[PDB]
Amino acid sequence: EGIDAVYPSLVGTADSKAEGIKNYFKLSFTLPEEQKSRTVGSEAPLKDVAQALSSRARYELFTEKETANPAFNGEVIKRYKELMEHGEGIADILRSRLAKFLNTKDVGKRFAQGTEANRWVGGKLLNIVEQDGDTFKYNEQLLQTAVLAGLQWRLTATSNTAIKDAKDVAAITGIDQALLPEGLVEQFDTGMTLTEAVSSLAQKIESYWGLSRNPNAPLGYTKGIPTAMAAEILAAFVESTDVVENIVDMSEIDPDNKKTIGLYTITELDSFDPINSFPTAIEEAVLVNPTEKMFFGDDIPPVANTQLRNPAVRNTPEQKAALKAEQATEFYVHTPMVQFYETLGKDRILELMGAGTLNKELLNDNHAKSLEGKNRSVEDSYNQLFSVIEQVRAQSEDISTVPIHYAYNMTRVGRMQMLGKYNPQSAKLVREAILPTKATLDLSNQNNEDFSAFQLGLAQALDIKVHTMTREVMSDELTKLLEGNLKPAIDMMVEFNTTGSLPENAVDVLNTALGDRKSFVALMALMEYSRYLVAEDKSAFVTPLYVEADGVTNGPINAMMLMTGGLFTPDWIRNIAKGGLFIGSPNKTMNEHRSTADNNDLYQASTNALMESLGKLRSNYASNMPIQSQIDSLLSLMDLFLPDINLGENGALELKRGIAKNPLTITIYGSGARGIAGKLVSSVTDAIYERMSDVLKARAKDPNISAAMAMFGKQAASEAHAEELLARFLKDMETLTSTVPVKRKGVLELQSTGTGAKGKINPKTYTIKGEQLKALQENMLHFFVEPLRNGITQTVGESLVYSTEQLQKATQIQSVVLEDMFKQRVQEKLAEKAKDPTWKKGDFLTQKELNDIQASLNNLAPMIETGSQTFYIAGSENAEVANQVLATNLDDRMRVPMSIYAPAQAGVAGIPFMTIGTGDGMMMQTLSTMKGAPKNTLKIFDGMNIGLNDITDASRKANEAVYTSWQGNPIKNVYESYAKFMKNVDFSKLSPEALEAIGKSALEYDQRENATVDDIANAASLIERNLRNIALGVDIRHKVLDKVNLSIDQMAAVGAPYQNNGKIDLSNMTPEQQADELNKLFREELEARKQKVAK
DNA sequence: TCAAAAGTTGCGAAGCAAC
Repeated sequence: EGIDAVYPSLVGTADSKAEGIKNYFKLSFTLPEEQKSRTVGSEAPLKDVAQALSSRARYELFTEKETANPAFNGEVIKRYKELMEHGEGIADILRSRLAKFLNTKDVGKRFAQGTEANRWVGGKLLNIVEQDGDTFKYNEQLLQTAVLAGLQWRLTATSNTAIKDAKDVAAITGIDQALLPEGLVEQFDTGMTLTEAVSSLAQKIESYWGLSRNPNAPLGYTKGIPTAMAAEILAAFVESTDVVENIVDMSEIDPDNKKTIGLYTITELDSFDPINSFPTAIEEAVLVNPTEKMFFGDDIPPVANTQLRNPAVRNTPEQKAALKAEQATEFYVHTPMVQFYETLGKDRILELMGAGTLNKELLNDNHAKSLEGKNRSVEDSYNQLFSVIEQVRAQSEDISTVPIHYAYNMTRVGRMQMLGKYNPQSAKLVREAILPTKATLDLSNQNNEDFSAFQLGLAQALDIKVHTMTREVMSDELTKLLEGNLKPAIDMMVEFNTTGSLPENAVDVLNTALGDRKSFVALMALMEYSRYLVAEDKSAFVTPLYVEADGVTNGPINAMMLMTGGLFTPDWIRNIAKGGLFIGSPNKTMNEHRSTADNNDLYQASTNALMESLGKLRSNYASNMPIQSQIDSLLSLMDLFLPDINLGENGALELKRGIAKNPLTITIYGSGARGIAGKLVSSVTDAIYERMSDVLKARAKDPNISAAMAMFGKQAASEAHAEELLARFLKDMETLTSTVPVKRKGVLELQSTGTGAKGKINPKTYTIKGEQLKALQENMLHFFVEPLRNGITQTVGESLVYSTEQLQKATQIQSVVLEDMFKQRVQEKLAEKAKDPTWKKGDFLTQKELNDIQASLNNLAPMIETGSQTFYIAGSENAEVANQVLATNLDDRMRVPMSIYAPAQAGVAGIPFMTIGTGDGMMMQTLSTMKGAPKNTLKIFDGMNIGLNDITDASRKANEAVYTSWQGNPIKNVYESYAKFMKNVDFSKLSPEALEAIGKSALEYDQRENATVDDIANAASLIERNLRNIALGVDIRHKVLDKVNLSIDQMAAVGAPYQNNGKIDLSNMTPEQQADELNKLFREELEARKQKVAK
């Protein structure tokens, strides 16, 4: 009588083994102990809620609160009266759609005679209907509560959607990642797919119903009934033009595939709509514990219990203390920046910091697609920021004294991420209007220690490398700028402060003054400096300007220290000092290192190594004229359209550090050679398309110009020079796209593809795609990426790349077994339910049964524990296991497959998990919970913003967190889990397909052709012993380094290093002598451990 | 390379065939 008394008129009995029609709504949901929604028990939820939104007094009575939100004023109330009236029209559409369903093919007649039409995939919505004479009808309470959830979804769905990159789009369309056409990635980010639109809508409907799931009920009904309602509601929104549905077929570009995907977009509201100032009135009136809201003053967000997108993993007690600390920080609004934005306007913001207005006639088709993509990001963040200001402004008269709190969560890689899409952590436009930092400096004298802190904030914002020069040098360079190029822009800003108006040529003045330093933080620097000039009391200046303590190549430096074994080498000592680890130099900062000792970083060192490898490759084929010409053509082509590569008149090749930035970062994350080659070619093609646009522009100005001058005029001294460069571009393009190199027996041969690029170029429709793109990627892969990888390996060392190889092999093998066992166990269960008279194929399993299968995998160690973090590499949500439809709508459309939480193959994802989680992920967690942790800071990944009053103390603490995180042992954590897996595994019970996959990671090509199960088992145990040796070597290295004096300056902005107070002096020694001293301590530690085992 | 997942529709009432 718990749920059978609330809904007594629903069709069918509530017995799982009855004879007639059974009601699976009452067999799957139970009333909660304490109420969660205020719509349970009402008769007309659409009228009860609409009554509560008609006044301020009624809203407080319904919600049982002393005072409502101050933003709930008269204008918002009127806008909410039209929304409810619009919601009554959506309900009428749903009621009429059902009656049509029951009238076709006599579905209603058959269902009344005993046919179980409520168990079909397309008829699961018959479990919430009631009899009415000779026909059926909806249940008013359940239907109207679903419409209320639909109206709230229509207002906030867009701002909560996720971000899909090129990798995600490839998985949807099925095309290869490296050959994704132009504009396809950004097209899929405008709208939402069917799976993500229905799933997000279904979650809202279930929450508003306020019931609990039954653990012993099938997953096809506890998840299908809410989903069948979501598809019907979305169909009604399309009919009402509130949602636009678009169908895109992939056969127009790739004839091979036949996929046809549909995209949905929500019609947006006006930027001046009063409803944007308080868009969550419905949610807070229905849910006892709302989720979508904004927190002011003493409202502190709650702490989450499970990892983001990972319900099986719980946040450790140490990780929960970090979330609590970061959610207590108060954010404030900077009024002068907000007034500058609205006076400038949205159109002028796009012109300045975006692409401005676009003339599609005078642009290339591929160029114009990219330009439109960059305009959307700036416009979306502008609209989001100013909708927040409207809500903040109603709280009090002074907008700058209203505290703001934000909610965080733990990502699956161990990072702390803000919730939302456009927040201070993610959007750079919003970063300069909402700050947690503040200061009160004394700037009456220019020689004060407070003025030097003020200059450091301005210099860094204006793109000056403040961590490579001393304080006196930085001050000199800033003064040259403030009285040179930047003077006209500062003068305009001074007049704006006193008057409040801007000139008509504001964009021209800022573009001319800033130039290549243009950014959002560069505008704040001009605003703060011009505010200081006009101030009358300079001894108490209050500013929110900040200084960021960025990490110098945080990625590669972390990996080189956490995953290197064996003895010390003089090259490791030299290269590790470029990241900020100094041995034998007390109180040494990075400003002193770069100024006197070495002015190169890891990016510059790798480029120097690449040049050495390139010369070796060139001389290797000194007698191969066809090969030599192919290498020359590739380098000539990249010279024209890339600023980092230049060709001398004598053939000398000079490279800059720009080309080694992206490849070095992604090589650490385990990216293959094919990924780097695809990215490098993409940069070259983008520059080519931009050049074709200039041809169109020059032709319009003068239609009698020559082709060579219209394209290379800006880079040619005379007409003859332009003609020469045009010939090079034509010849190089046809050479690379005709013949490609193929590697076999270890040497390279030239093979003709027969698809050379010939014809006349059209500037409007010029495009490189298909077999022409693949030829370009083959030349770059075998002539530029292979030498590049050799150079990177030399700088980071061969010992580091050996640790990453074993790490990837162990995780891939373990994940393969976990996935195969999971599938093998759900098939045995489904074969037992086949003998159940009351079970129908399609209900799948229950939640209790799914937990039992997962709980049987605990002896294979699916999770890696470091003592303060937990990682689950193999977890995913795939629809392959279920392999059936969950629910459709009444029109036999919008079919949604069933997805469950099941393990999947890892691949190369093992390397990023350990490098990021135990690296900057662990360091930031330490920083928040350590003793005397800094306050009022914004902690971006591998960075931190600090107020001007405590730059010195907070920087020292930041270096101490880095030192603490450098004592971790990621290889030891993997070894402990892999040792337990090899103790309880049984290789003889694996499927033949799984055995082949294991052999691809544990055996060589010539040995895995006809391997047995004993060969695979034996080869897998050798990896276990390889991981044991690496972990022992890393452990000894950290103990030896703790005995000597060190200085840590990884965050190099300010110049405050941390000391490890060792008691062994390694000063006045060369790097060769220091390596000998450390190797002596390595052997003393090793011998002591071995004697302990013997004794 | 890490931070989620991925086609649509007739016929008949599940799952293959057509595009």
